[PDB]
Amino acid sequence: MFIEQDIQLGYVPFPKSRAQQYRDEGCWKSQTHFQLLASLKDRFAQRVAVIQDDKQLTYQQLYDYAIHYGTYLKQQGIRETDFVLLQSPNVIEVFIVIFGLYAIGARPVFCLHGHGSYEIENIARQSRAVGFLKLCGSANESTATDVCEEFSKPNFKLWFRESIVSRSSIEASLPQLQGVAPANLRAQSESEDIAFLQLSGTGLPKLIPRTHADYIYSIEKSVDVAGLTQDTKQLVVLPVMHNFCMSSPGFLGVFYVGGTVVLSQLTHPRVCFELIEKYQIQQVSLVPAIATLWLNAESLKDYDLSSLQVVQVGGAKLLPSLAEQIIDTLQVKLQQVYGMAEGLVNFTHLDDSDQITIQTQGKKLSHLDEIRIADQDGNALPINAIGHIQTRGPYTINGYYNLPEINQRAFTQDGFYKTGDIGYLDENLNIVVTGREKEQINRSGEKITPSEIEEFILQYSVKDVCVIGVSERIKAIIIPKLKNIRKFLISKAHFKIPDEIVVADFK
Ligand SMILES: Nc1ncnc2c1ncn2[C@@H]1O[C@H](COS(=O)(=O)NC(=O)c2ccccc2O)[C@@H](O)[C@H]1O
Repeated sequence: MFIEQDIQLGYVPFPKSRAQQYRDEGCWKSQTHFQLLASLKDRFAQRVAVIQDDKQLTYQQLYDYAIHYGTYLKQQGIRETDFVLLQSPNVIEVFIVIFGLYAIGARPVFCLHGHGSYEIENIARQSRAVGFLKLCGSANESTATDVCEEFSKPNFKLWFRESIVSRSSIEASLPQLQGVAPANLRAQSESEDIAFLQLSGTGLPKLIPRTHADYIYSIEKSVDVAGLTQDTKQLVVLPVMHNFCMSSPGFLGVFYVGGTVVLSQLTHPRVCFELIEKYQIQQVSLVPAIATLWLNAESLKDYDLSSLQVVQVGGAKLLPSLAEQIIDTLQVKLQQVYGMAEGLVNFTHLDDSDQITIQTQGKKLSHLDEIRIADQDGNALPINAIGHIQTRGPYTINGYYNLPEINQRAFTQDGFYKTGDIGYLDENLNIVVTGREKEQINRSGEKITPSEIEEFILQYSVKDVCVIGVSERIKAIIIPKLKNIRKFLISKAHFKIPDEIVVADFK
């Protein structure tokens, strides 16, 4: 509907032919995030959707509160297609604010709890957001206005600044709803319109526009490969604003099948063990550093963790020995997940042998996912060859939002997203992530982002550049189309200019 305006505002859409294929093969469906919630309330009304301390929401209550909060937002002047920044810890009112935004067609911009005002400020400008919503776990935290008082330049267009303090009951956390009669809220957005912006995972974060249809599709596929059912009890320890926690399979997957999410503000081992034993949790998603915390907690022996069935681990390199240790100590099926907020997610399978779950990051979600392992010159590589992992598919973005200069470098000519990861596809077509394309260079004690230097060098006539380190020292491989490179760089951080520099191939 609004795709005309969005394209003019920075959105890069799916190419018309690919979009039609994802329609006809039954990937993209016709439900927005909020219409999906309305149908979950239709099917699972009185089931508990979310639990946090002494607070809980059934699917019915979540729908009502969301409707009530959307009506509030509308009354305060928030409108459809507006971007609203959302920053929140792992608190239960976050689910009311997310679907409240979806109820009026507003678009969340999911900000990790922890991003300072320096990040919020750039995120707010790049997205042209009109609102900042900051959920706080306590009253001693910085409010939305507090963060905005730290901007380096005023942001007049960000006029909605509101903080929710999570309290001992939902009703007390949301007093602004008292003077509001719930509406009959009609959003005009279609499932192929932009639902939200995510942030990528170095420097200033880039905005990732995801549509309803493409995100709900990835969630449905993750629901299948994680094997979620309406009896699934999932512990949420990762930050709720993170793509992994949201959808892989995340809390939305649990909502999708009518299960129960159990929300912990804390990752501390004892707290999580207590919750697992108390609620008989069957699944949890972790990153390797949380798994290490857990496998080395002396509290381990002290709790009944027998209900545990499946542990997702993703987000960073998982050493096979630590994957092995997770299976043994916790006595679960390990499910490795190699995903990115930009799109593609890969899962190992529940019927995969332990060895597969120990050695690989599994298989793409969709049969329409395309994974290219590219050599240094862009050419596709065969099975068991390490190279640059690039991808394109029915839920993978085609451009970062309102970032045309970065987009020209982050996607191939034919539209493959360049993950920055290296690895290979093995005999079973399981992907194995071995490392990063450009690790940061450690020159005389300082850390430098190679892509940060390539970008400036691309503005020289530069046709291709790859910056790497030898000896600790910074070298710039150039493809045509030293003193002058550095001179030009000083023209625009001294400790980053190359120490040596022009070949034809190997980028
Ligand atoms: N199993 C893994 N083994 C090694 N490395 C991994 C990795 N999983 C991510 N990475 C690295 O993390 C980048 C993405 O970062 S992310 O936007 O935060 N999204 C996530 O981590 C994420 C994780 C699970 C599901 C959805 C997600 O979105 C990737 O490019 C790669 O470099």
